[PDB]
Amino acid sequence: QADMIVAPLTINNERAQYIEFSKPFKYQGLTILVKKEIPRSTLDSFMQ
Amino acid sequence: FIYDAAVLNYMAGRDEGCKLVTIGSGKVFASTGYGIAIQKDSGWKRQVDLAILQLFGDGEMEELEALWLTGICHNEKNEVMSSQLDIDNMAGVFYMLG
Repeated sequence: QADMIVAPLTINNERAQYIEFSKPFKYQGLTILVKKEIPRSTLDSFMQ
Repeated sequence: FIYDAAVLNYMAGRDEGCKLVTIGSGKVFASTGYGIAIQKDSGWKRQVDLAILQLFGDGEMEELEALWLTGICHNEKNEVMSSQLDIDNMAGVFYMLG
């Protein structure tokens, strides 16, 4: 149903035994995304 | 000094006193990796490629980097080890009087 794939598609061992990739057009890796914390502030009166 | 990014990173990370740093904090401008130059139209190319891609899955490439390509200088940290005020640094104060 398709002749080529134009999308972000990582290359690994399982996919390379059936289809053929090319030279990567983007070098990257894996990372973790987490939610930031509230910076907050503690300064109200000079009696601190 | 303009050279390849896989060597200049290692030299900066293995230099005493942290007196050499890389512009852009590890910035590249023509991304092309290494490789093995097999003879053209060889029969070993497909078997070698599947072997290299296998090492990534098992995590056997990061261990090699940790064993060989590890440095000690923390050039990533930007905390400058103190500074000395000079005329150019202390220029606004005088021009306030100006």
